[PDB]
Amino acid sequence: SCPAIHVFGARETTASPGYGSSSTVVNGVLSAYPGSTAEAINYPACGGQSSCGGASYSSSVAQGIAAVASAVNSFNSQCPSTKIVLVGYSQGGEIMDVALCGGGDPNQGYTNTAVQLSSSAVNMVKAAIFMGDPMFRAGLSYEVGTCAAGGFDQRPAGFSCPSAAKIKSYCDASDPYCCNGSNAATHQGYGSEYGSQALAFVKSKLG
Repeated sequence: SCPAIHVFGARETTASPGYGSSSTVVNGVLSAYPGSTAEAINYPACGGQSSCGGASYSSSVAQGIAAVASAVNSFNSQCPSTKIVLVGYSQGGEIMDVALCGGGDPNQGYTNTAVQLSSSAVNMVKAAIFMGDPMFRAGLSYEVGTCAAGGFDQRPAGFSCPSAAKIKSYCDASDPYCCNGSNAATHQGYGSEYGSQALAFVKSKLG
């Protein structure tokens, strides 16, 4: 059968297969909505290390965007009335960001600027949670956190996401990857810092 709610989680770089740090809000939704089900995005989650298959960051991102698109689009065709939630941490956030918001990822060589999710799938995506997304750029309506600058793959000024109202993207000032800070520790704690906020948001979008 099809569940009423299905969630997709995408892990950070070098994390072992599964959800990695997206687990905190993935698990939050599942336990908030018994009978809901979840799946991990299958993609390299790599930055050239041999442990994760040696793919470069650029190649990992390209493959991840396609992976998100394929898994979400196919699921939606199978379960068209199922509400979808996306959760992505760091690189996992960046691949969902492109897939859902379009605009490509010029720094990583992804040239296609089209939204990659189908129109049907975008409609049934009800909430998207990004944490530590290197495409972060302060000044977008869907962002929260203390970062007032942007990450190494930051969106350009004046960017707009058609699905802005379905998203929350979190990043603080001292983060070296989604912001221009220098405390890596910050990158690793968004789960405990914003998980509860994130869950409330998802809740308000789901009913």
